Amino acid sequence: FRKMAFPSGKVEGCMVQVTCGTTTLNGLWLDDVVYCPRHVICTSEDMLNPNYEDLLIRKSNHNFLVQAGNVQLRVIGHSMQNCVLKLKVDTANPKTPKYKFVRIQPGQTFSVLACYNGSPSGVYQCAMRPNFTIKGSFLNGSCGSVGFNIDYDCVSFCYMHHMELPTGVHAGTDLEGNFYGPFVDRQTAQAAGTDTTITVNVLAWLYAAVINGDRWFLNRFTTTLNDFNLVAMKYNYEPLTQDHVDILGPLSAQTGIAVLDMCASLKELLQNGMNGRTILGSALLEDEFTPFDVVRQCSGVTFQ
Amino acid sequence: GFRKMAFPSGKVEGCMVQVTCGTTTLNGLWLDDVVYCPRHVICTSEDMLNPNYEDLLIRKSNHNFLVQAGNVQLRVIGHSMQNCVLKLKVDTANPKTPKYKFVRIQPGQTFSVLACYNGSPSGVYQCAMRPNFTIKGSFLNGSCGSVGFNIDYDCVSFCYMHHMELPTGVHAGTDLEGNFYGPFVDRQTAQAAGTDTTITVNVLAWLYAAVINGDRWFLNRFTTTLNDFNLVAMKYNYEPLTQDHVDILGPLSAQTGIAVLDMCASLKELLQNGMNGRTILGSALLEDEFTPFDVVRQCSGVTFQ
Ligand SMILES: *[C@H](O)[C@H](C[C@@H]1CCNC1=O)NC(=O)[C@H](CC(C)C)NC(=O)OCc1ccccc1
Ligand SMILES: *[C@H](O)[C@H](C[C@@H]1CCNC1=O)NC(=O)[C@H](CC(C)C)NC(=O)OCc1ccccc1
Repeated sequence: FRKMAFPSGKVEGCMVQVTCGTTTLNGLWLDDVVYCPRHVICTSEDMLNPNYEDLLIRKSNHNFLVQAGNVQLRVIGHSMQNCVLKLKVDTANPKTPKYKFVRIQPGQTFSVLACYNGSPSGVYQCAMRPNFTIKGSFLNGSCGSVGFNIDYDCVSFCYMHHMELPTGVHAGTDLEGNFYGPFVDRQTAQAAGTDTTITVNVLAWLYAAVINGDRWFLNRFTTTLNDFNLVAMKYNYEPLTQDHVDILGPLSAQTGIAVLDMCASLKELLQNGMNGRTILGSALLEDEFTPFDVVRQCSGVTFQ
Repeated sequence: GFRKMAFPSGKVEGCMVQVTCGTTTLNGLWLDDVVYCPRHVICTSEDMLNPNYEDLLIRKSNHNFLVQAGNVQLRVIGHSMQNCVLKLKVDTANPKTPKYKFVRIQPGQTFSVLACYNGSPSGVYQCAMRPNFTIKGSFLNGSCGSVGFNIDYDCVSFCYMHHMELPTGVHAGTDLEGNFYGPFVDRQTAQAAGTDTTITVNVLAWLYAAVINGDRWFLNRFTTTLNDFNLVAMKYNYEPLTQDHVDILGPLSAQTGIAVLDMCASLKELLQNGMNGRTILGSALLEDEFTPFDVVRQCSGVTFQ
């Protein structure tokens, strides 16, 4: 079972660079709008506590350099929405895919197209942690790189990159510019909350193990959802929501193992450990595969 | 903790097509006016058990090949076989053909795979060519003709085309000249690989990545000679470390201030003592599928912990 990213071509065709002065970051070009982090308008001095409303009133369309490679796109309008800048340009991107902007929950996975100077560098899969941070590679110049999922022909953009926290983890916004988590776009030390294990994804991975015939951990017990949630919290596992129970439905149906029976199996693994045994060849419980990821990787779903 | 990163797949996505012969469907790679695909597309279920490919191919005409680029049929106007790959000349040039090369990769090197089904891209992930010439991929029925590649500037270097799954669940395939990596054959028979070994230079690169990310518990004050390291490495079915490998670890050694032979002494202790339930970069196992180049790409401008 490997992390698999979505094919990145539909997103590569949307990446541009945005420059104010000597500050360059990435933007997302959809139709005739370029979306990017608003801190492109900040200088070194502005960054500790920028007054973004005051910095933006001093900017005109002609102050923004938007480039698709070396090709300039003329800016014909600008506005700020939360922590994102929207630059209207005079050219509709002919590579614009069918798309949506979505706000994801903790535990949801997405692909990141890491970009520098508007040029795609790499693609990887990551998970939104319960503390609203992501673990992955973002270097200087990576801001405005996006996270996404693809369903059939349609790109759901869920993340735009803004900052690195002291622990080396990353924080950003949805494409409406609202941060995930209690973070703000200013050059100040900010701490993430204590992270927890993504319970719904551990359950998905136990279902994946059962599908592949690795089922030694199936016990003969059940639990209520409330009793499970109170025990899970003692082991720094996220409580399950009704939505989590429902998204496990397909794997529960495929395996014939009721969700609350799998919860009872996980509770015994937390209380007793694995006693030297492995699951899918791992001594560690994996929490960055969603129920969708398990079905996707076992069933060979494509996109176009 | 430290993630595998694939190359952006768009330049390859624009080359993927579907190839069908009778009821056998797989993927092809469309470059200029040629579609490259695994030759076993010409086999029925029965043929795949023990195929005489020259005999099976002479019984085929251009019209027996259905090539589809999405909805659009590409007319086949010529065919030839090069080792285990079929080359279908079509009457249309692919406008999305990138600058490209065909390369044969060395064991220990990494590449990105674009897994495809019915000519449609499904997923992208990083693989290493193992010393036993298998890859640990994710490939289902219909995945054959999926390719592996690296990208340098604008240029796609295609190194792998997918053909089969071994009984152990690992994967085997060819270069784009149709020559298998490893002692495998394109027949529906159970095939074992040679006993695999661990890619030593890649483990060392990953331990450097761990140190750069502040994960340092495994460092020690032993050093070793290269020869004495290699004696222990070989005992544990690790590949020998060459002076060329020591040289390519130079930049990571400079970044961390840990001499390559000091990192070798750390790895020797990990092999002899195990990890004792501890993790490195959140892994319970020593990872050998990042090259020094792969690590340098992610660690370049990182501030030392
Ligand atoms: C945007 O490209 C950049 C991304 C950071 C830089 C290093 N890795 C990243 O993920 N964001 C910032 O520089 C950001 C700007 C503020 C106005 C939000 N500040 C930030 O992340 O500060 C922490 C930091 C900066 C530079 C190097 C290491 C950490
Ligand atoms: C091409 O789409 C397909 C890919 C396989 C299917 C499952 N996962 C994969 O990677 N290749 C084959 O089906 C291949 C065709 C031969 C004519 C090369 N057969 C195959 O891999 O068989 C392996 C095997 C045969 C007999 C016993 C045990 C394993």
